[PDB]
Amino acid sequence: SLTKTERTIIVSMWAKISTQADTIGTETLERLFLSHPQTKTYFPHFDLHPGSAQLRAHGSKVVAAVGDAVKSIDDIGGALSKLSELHAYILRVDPVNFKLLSHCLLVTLAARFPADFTAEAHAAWDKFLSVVSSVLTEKYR
Amino acid sequence: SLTKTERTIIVSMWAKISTQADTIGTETLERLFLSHPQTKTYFPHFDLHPGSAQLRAHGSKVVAAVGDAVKSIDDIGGALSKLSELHAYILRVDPVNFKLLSHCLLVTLAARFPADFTAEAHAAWDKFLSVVSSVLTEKYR
Amino acid sequence: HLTPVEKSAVTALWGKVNVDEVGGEALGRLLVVYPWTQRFFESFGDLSTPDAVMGNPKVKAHGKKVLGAFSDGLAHLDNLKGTFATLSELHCDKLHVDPENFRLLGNVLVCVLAHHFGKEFTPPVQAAYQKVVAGVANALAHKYH
Amino acid sequence: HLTPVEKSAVTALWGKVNVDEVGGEALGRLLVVYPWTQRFFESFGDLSTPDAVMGNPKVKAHGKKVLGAFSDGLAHLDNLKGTFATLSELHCDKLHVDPENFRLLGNVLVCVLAHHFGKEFTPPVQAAYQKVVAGVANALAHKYH
Ligand code: HEM
Ligand code: HEM
Ligand code: HEM
Ligand code: HEM
Repeated sequence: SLTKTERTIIVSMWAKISTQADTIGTETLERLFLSHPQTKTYFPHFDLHPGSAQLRAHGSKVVAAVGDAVKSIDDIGGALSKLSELHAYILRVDPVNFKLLSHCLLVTLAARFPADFTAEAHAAWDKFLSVVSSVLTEKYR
Repeated sequence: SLTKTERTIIVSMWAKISTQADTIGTETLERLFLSHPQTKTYFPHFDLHPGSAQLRAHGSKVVAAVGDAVKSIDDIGGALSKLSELHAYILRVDPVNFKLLSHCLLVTLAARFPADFTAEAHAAWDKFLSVVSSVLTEKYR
Repeated sequence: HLTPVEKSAVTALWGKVNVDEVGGEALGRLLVVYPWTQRFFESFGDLSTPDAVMGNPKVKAHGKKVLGAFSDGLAHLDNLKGTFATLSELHCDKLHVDPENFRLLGNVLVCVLAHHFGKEFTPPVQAAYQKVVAGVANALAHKYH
Repeated sequence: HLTPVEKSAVTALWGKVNVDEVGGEALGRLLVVYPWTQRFFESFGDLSTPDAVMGNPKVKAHGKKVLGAFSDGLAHLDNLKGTFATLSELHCDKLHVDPENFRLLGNVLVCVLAHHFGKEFTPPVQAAYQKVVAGVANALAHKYH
């Protein structure tokens, strides 16, 4: 869970993200796949070249799920249980990969909303994305 | 939390560990500090050279704590409460270091009890030490 | 290593970096985002709040030094280990810093470059800077013993 | 890299390893300790329980091939990247293995050597073997793209 000053920065930054959700998703994944190409091993049949329709479509879903976490921020694990089964049991994504994606979303947010991306906002988002990542990750791995 | 059969393996091996607790703790730490020297950064005022009496003494305390978790194997987080507060709130030990120690303890057990260290016992121990490591680490870090 | 495109790109953007500000901004963020790192700079004073940290004159002056060390590495990509040997011994022998922390500072610096350059800090430019900050972290952890 | 002491110690002990079994023991333990790794070997048959894995002939045969690759690495410690390029491309392009997994097999191999050598697998001997497996892991992840 997060604190008041944190939950409110999350909710408040989300308002800004929502109107550019599609491009934030796409950019987050392009940064990820180009900076840490080994993460592509989890998408063997996807075309993950920059600009691809498939990468773009996936980026929209990822940011939309972050939205689900923000909506049910008081109970993220509850809201993401199906996605959690998908990422833990089904796909067995190694925990390290979530850190790589989270960092790329922070990079994207910092470049997109420089004024709202204070050290304090950066801290609340790093913490929020760590909660999201733990939820999606196979416990104890 | 562990399976019933897994807990059985942990309990049975702990009986063998207990009579050699002191050298198991010491060997575990010598393996750690020699294989992963960077872990020594958390012990600025310790003499951590092989054979050091200070290294031997810390090792006995590590193995004793593992012992407490085994005693309360059905409520690990509860039993290690104070130790958890120490490594998280006060020491702020990065999570990667627990994996390094866990691996060195496994190596120690594999060399000391070869007949009991089957693939099944190896898996039970890897899982038990992952629960112990998670209970001892700052959540989400 | 770094390709002509990557090397030229990171060098060109580095020329536009405010050297009295970026370093302190990166160190400040590290202390705020990863609170535990405050323990290594207790002589710095009040770091009890995000504003305290970001306004701290000491956070900023030390940050300038860290920024300077990064500039040196950027000038010595092919010999980062030789370039960071002394700082590495310093961080291991005197400061006792878990080198896992170097990665965090690198990530935070990457966020600061993105924060300042915005659209210009494209994904391929970030990928180039990720190689540099990983290379510097590696070199700084190299003389640990 | 590896000092004269470390390189001679890993070379000496490796000469005592049963090449028809150690690799199969390490692959088997990987599949049992880290069950998700079974997804990559579905064609191997029954890997449903610890006994099924440790008695599976395909596990033992592929493990002999993995052990063979480590022996090659041990014979070319100064050029692991070139030595593992082809395998690196295979694990990336055809097998899609997250390289984070290579560290797990390396660690299980170290446990198997400890298991077989007992007292002889001293802490300094292990430290030398860790450099080798980290090196092999890094080389095998080098051609990913
Ligand atoms: C903040 C963390 C992340 C979120 C919020 C997230 C969200 C999503 C969503 C929404 C789906 C679509 C599921 C569906 O439509 O049924 C999904 C699928 C997937 N995600 Fe994640 N994910 C995250 C991290 C990761 C990471 C770090 C990796 C691995 C690098 C990953 C690998 C996958 C894969 C392989 C799929 C399935 C794609 C397919 O074959 O259809 N995810 N994810
Ligand atoms: C299974 C994991 C571990 C267990 C069970 C464990 C257990 C213990 C215990 C019982 C103590 C003594 C506390 C006391 O005297 O009250 C201790 C102290 C400490 N531990 Fe751990 N520990 C583990 C992992 C780690 C790791 C991974 C690190 C960092 C590399 C570490 C760093 C410390 C430090 C620095 C101290 C305080 C030492 C001193 O100043 O005396 N521990 N640990
Ligand atoms: C990875 C990039 C890093 C670089 C390039 C860097 C660079 C430097 C340099 C050049 C100095 C100052 C030397 C001088 O004054 O002449 C120094 C000192 C110091 N660094 Fe680092 N450092 C890094 C990471 C870290 C991290 C992450 C920590 C701690 C969490 C840290 C803690 C310290 C401390 C405590 C000092 C001494 C500060 C003082 O009391 O004056 N550094 N570093
Ligand atoms: C880090 C150590 C590793 C080494 C040195 C290694 C070595 C090899 C070698 C020599 C081949 C055999 C090719 C042949 O028979 O000609 C191979 C194939 C293969 N490897 Fe790896 N490997 C490593 C780790 C991994 C990991 C961790 C996984 C999976 C989690 C994996 C999955 C595969 C698969 C699925 C095959 C194809 C097996 C088959 O269907 O025949 N490898 N590996």
